Amino acid sequence: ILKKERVSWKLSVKELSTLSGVSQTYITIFNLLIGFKTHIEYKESPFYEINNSYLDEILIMSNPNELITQFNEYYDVTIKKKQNENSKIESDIFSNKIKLVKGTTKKEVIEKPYFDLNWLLTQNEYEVFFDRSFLLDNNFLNKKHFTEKDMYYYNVLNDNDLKTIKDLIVVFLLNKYNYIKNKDDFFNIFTNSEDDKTKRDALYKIL
Amino acid sequence: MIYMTFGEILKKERVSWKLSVKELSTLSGVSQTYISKLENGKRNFPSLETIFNLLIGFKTHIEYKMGSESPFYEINNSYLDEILIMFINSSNSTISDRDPNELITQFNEYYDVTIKKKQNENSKIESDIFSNKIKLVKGTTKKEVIEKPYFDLNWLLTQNEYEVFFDRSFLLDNNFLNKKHFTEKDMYYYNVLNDNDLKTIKDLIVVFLLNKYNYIKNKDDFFNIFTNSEDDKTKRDALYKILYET
Amino acid sequence: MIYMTFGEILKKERVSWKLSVKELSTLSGVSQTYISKLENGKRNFPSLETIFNLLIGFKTHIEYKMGSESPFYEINNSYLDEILIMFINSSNSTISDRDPNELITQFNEYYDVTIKKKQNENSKIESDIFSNKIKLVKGTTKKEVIEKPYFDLNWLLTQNEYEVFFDRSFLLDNNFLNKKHFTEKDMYYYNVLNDNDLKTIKDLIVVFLLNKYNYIKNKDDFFNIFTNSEDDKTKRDALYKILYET
Amino acid sequence: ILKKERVSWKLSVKELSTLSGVSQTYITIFNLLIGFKTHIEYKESPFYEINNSYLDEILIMSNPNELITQFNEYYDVTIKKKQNENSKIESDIFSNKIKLVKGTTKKEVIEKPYFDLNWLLTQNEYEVFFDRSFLLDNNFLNKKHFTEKDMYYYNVLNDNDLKTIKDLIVVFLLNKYNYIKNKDDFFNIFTNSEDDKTKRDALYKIL
Amino acid sequence: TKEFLKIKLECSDMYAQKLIDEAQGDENKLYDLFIQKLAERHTRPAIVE
Amino acid sequence: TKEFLKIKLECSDMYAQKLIDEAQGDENKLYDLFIQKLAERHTRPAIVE
Amino acid sequence: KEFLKIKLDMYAQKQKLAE
Amino acid sequence: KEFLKIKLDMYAQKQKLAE
Repeated sequence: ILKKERVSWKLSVKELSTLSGVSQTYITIFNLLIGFKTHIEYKESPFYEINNSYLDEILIMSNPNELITQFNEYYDVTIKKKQNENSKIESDIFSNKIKLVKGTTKKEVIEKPYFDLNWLLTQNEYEVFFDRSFLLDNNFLNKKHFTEKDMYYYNVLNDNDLKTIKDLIVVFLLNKYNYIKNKDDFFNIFTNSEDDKTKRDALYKIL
Repeated sequence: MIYMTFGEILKKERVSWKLSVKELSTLSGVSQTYISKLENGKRNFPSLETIFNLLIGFKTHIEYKMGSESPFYEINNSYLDEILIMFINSSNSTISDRDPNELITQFNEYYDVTIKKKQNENSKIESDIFSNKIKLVKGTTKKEVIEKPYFDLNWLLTQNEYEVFFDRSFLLDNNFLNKKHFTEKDMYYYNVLNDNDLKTIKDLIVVFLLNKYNYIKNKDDFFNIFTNSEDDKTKRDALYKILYET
Repeated sequence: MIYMTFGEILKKERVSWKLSVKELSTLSGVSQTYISKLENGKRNFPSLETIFNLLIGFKTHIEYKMGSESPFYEINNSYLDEILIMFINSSNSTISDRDPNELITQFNEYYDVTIKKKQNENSKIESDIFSNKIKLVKGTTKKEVIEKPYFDLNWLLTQNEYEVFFDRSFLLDNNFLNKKHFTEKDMYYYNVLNDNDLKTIKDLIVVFLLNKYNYIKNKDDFFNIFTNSEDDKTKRDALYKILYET
Repeated sequence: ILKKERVSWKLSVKELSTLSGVSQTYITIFNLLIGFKTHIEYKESPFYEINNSYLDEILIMSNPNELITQFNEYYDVTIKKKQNENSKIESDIFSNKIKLVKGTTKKEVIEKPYFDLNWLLTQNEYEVFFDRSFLLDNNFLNKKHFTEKDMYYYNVLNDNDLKTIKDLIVVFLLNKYNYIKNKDDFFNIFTNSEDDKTKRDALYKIL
Repeated sequence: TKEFLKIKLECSDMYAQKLIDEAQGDENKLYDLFIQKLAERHTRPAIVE
Repeated sequence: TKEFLKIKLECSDMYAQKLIDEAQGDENKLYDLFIQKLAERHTRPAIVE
Repeated sequence: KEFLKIKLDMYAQKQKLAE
Repeated sequence: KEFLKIKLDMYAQKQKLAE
């Protein structure tokens, strides 16, 4: 159990099983620490300066530069080992055909990119529902005779609405962040083995 | 004169509405393979039930396009009746009794017993329907029960279980490019929407939807009323109460 | 029985629609002072023109509330006629000819010659109207020509001439509170919307409006047609072409 | 004329007349420099560090700490002199009953706060128009007989729309920036003579 | 009946009567008309903060 | 006439005919009906970037 | 005074609520 | 090479386009 920071960050036995190791058997050691590295990072100029140093303390944490240059080596092995397992499905990861669990780079690829908002709005294969709290019939009051589509699926968003929603969302996103014209180039310029400062000045130009 | 065969009329109407074979297959009880054949003439003029299945396919597509509202509900009927008359007075037609009004009345009978059955089967997965645990094919009533509600724009924006992606395009969620150091699989997934953004979006949607469309306080009472077999006039009277408080 | 005076009926109808005196004054040709008096009884039963002005006031307010659409256009008329009949059969009424159908027909005549005049005067400041260079009183047609279009939500969001404020509440446009030094009159005006924000807002509005309401390619042709005196049936036929391309 | 940076920032003879001095007579000297101090600032951690230093060069700029501590004194006089003229209309400036010209603290107070977006949407006195490009009638197709309101003012936004617009705008603003509950306290805590670092740690608490 | 039309639609009693008197007899016609205007008035109040 | 209904409303010719045949004679009734469905189809394409 | 460990062992052990 | 004076005498003389 050691210094139980699992609870001090609010985690569980089915959460750390997915993150790293555990395997539905809470009580190898090197591996489990990874399941809290990106967690501080998800949950900048002055931050990352003291984010590493926060988990560096725990490295020390019965039952220095000792582990600062020994465990930190194991990081660079297992991230490039899985990144070579990620290069074997890179098309799935660009198309977004993947179940990325919240603050969790544990994955499982799927036939259609279900969890892409911009896919769901901009696709003509399947009906898109909303809450059962909205009557989206529009000509409801002029329907003296109801079909099965009326009865069970009065909650379906129509094309005119699906397009209005998508255009609100991107009008919004365009205000806060910046657009990436070269979708594939930007993705491939970062998914490579090259150093953080290498592509730093390269990506900026694209923008 | 030269009069078209059943197959030639099926194709004429099918392509008029810009339907593919799969599209009409999925709309009707008829297989992709048998439709094509009936249009060629490799299989012989069909049973009155397949003519009825096919017309149901058309019905649950002209209603999707033109609308099932009061004026167009009738116009949709008179049209389906007209298409029905045509298949009956086809060049290669094998139907003995060529009475319009009977065959119309048969077709309406066949839809009523059909929808009663299609209601009764929907009532067996009632929960899965209402909870939106259904894959539903655009422009059709053809449903497939699924694990979750993946095709519910609200359920996606709601859950924090999985990370919700946006097209890799307006995908610069790292508004703070002050970071000179880049994280483990941070540049891999730089599209994901943060719980702030994902609920800034839900807000914008509902504010919009609240303006256009009626809100339903009794999600469950509304659904129970709508879905149950009951005189449409009794039904709509009952639904109007729920909505507008009457 | 005890039957109400004209003044007592004027008040009854005026308060039924939750109108103040100023509100009915502004809607009618009648002064704030003379209305009050007519309701008291300090001035005597009035001329048929003031009864007509007052009813115009009601007309251009029941239309604002109930709507001037096809069913309610008639119901609005039968109501105004009924109110007209009442003022005529008042206890202190001095009207000789107590013929319903004449007095109705007079009132309609009086509105037609009135609107012709109100059109002809609008045609003199035509440009000022169309360019939205008008102060317009909520729930009324009462217009005041102004320097600019200040009451055009689009014109405000458009111009970069003046800084556009938001209520001092969601007013933290300095998203970057990294600044340890504060500028000359920067904390005074920390509400102003930046040209990015002000046109992020225009976008959101038009995307919404485009979804609900018809867009007009020929802003000028539409306006010219609508505003000109012409048989309403000829007019609406002409307007429908412009909009929907017919 | 000297080093004509008027043109290098794209200004004019009717723009500098309003900003400072000029008086429709382009060719006292100390005063006009003010009409370019806030201009670099409108058009942060690393910026203000080198914004001042940019106009400090121009102080030097024929026909040191010489003017760094002499002209910079004239700044603190004329800004507290007008700030005592601004305290005489502070109610107008909080209510937003003021014509603040773009990147220009030249003012003129007005009877109703016309240039407040949130006022225009949330006021029941005057009709609010939009472009002449939108037919906002809704029951237009069911109007066989047209009124004057129909004909000349088919472009009026109705209450249901004015409220939807306001709620989109604030749902948006709530995402980017933070809300100030104490509207009057926040305004008065900054409109005072006290030093920039004084209220720096005081305002943060409010948030 | 009349008083429900008054409150819901926000008209007068005299106007509520004229509203009934036209499409009179037909309860369903009067009802449909009622419900039509009642759907126009939307939930414009949204969850503001 | 028929071919304009076809293209605009996006129906078939047979369906365009049945659309005319009901409310037939009354050009204005058929016209009103036409324009009604034509206003439903909104400018959903907006100025995206 | 543990005014950060409840507002946001490790992190406590050493613009977070400005978001 | 005057690649800032056109992208954004004084300022030229000495996250601006990241907005």
